[PDB]
Amino acid sequence: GPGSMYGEAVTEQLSRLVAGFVPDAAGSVDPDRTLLEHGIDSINLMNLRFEITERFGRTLPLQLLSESTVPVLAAHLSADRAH
Ligand SMILES: *P(=O)(O)OCC(C)(C)[C@@H](O)C(=O)NCCC(=O)NCCS
Repeated sequence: GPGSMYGEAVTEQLSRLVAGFVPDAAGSVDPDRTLLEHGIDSINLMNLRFEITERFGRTLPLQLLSESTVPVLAAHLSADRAH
């Protein structure tokens, strides 16, 4: 009808989080590359895993985190509604 509500996106919330864990001179994460392509070491993948646990109530293995991109990880987190 005349009223509408757009809502927030999980891909943005994980994107701006992962942009805080890239160890290279990169200023932001590229969505078409993996966390292993950004070169994120196990310590920072475990810090990302803990932040995702606190923010979404979800936990994922380092073997998935290294092989996955930002949209692929966001699709696993977005598998149930929270709003
Ligand atoms: P990364 O997985 O290369 O780990 C580097 C480390 C400095 C944290 C090192 O102490 C280590 O090998 N820890 C064990 C990491 C682990 O068990 N990961 C889960 C399987 S990918």
